[PDB]
Amino acid sequence: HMQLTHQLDLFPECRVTLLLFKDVKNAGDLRRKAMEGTIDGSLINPTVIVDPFQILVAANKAVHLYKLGKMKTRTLSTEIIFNLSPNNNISEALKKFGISANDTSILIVYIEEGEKQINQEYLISQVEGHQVSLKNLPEIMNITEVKKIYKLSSQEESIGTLLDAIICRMSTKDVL
Amino acid sequence: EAEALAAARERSSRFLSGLELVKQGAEARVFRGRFQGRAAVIKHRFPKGYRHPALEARLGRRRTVQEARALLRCRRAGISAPVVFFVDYASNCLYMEEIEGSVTVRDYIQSTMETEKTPQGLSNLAKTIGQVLARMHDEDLIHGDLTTSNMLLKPPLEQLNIVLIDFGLSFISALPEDKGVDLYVLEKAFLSTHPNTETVFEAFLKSYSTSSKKARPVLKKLDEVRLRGRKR
Ligand SMILES: C[C@@]1(N2C(=O)c3ccc(C(=O)O)cc3C2=O)CCC(=O)NC1=O
Repeated sequence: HMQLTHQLDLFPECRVTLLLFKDVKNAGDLRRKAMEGTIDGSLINPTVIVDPFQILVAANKAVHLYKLGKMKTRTLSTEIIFNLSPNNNISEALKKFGISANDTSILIVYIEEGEKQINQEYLISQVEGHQVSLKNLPEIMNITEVKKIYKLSSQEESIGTLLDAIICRMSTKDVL
Repeated sequence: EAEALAAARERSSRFLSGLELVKQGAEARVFRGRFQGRAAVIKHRFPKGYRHPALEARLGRRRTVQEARALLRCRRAGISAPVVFFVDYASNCLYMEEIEGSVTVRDYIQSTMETEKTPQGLSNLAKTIGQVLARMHDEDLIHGDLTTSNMLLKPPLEQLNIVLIDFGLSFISALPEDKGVDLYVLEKAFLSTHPNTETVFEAFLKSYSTSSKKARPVLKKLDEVRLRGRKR
């Protein structure tokens, strides 16, 4: 039950905080609240996250386009999720990389800028789940489906990790 | 928009303030650092006050855009090349994985020919270069600027792990005349920087032609480009 927070290297005014929960019962109520804006942060499918680096790269590109006003989506917390998809289909990206009604483990990512902080004790209070530390993230992540949803290769694993092949389509999809 | 963009290029400059400069060219500066806990290298294509900021704008963008798709194309193809972490199109910076502890092929060849004293020792390296550029060209990806300093040797050195870098002038084409001209500039790169390494360029060429299935027409157009001096 410990957070993992990292400071954005190009925007050191910002920080990124990761909270992971197991045995969630109200994932459906949780999703409606994200579309409704009640809850703060991005609710992400942890099944397809191989390393916090995947989250930070997405966080970084989201703040960057947020601060330039040229985000491809609406909220910052929704641009984070989208930047995890290997395609540019916004609606497909947020079903497959968000959380869905019958999920039991969810990952919450939120960015605070400078002094403005998030009420992290009100945020956990909304999840009917057991907050576990992100060290537990490997035993939730499923490679069989990381490979499916990222379409990783024969050849791609031969020249590096699968995190590298993922990062390297996240970061170039805006140029086809 | 006009004000916010000045800010985004202003973080850029600040970020690179405290980084070690590792490569400098007419178009690009390359700084060494760390990016979210990973060993990274950042390639800035800086503007020069010398020309119209309208033309210079697109020149940075194209090189960066073209390098970004080229490194994606090589990762999905088993062609080893740096991973790209982030691409800032406001500043034309390119955040990519550092190839730690590597040495260029150019210094692997004026280091092996000052101790071995003969090019007879370089045919394994030539063999592997033929294999690397064959599978690159076999996906119709033209490098655009092949030299022995845009190929790195990842440790351990003994196994000759070639990493290609610097794809700003790269482009897609299945034309053998384009693959032919791509090998010609590497040939002239050997000639200018590495004297008496001519025997090394077919251990390459013979390797290339047994490793790429469409190499016969490319070596007819290489010998036609060598006769002309250019493509036409
Ligand atoms: C010096 C070195 N390095 C890169 O990794 C690299 C990546 C891309 C480029 C490029 O031009 O696209 C250049 C370079 C470059 O020079 C290699 C040795 C080392 O240990 N660390 C480095 O940073």
